[PDB]
Amino acid sequence: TNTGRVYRPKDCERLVLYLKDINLPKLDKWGTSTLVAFLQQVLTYQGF
Amino acid sequence: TDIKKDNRVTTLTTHAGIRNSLLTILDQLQRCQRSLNEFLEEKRSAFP
Repeated sequence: TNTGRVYRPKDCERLVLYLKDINLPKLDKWGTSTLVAFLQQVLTYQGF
Repeated sequence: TDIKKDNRVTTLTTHAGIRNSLLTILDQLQRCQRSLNEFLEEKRSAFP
């Protein structure tokens, strides 16, 4: 589209990513997982 | 049922990805034909 390339679910309307486990990924030595930081980026800014 | 809701003819251009629904329904009907071969030969042996 306009304003940058985008992803859209094929042949459906509401794609659902069902993440199985959230406690289980790995901290670094400060306390911040890159996974939960990435999903924070997505659920706040709708992109990456 | 959704055609019963809106009967404007260009709504089939704008449904929720009907193309694979139609092709898969056709393919499953072809397969139940291949299942019906045996019963067809039964009725052909019935009436000459």
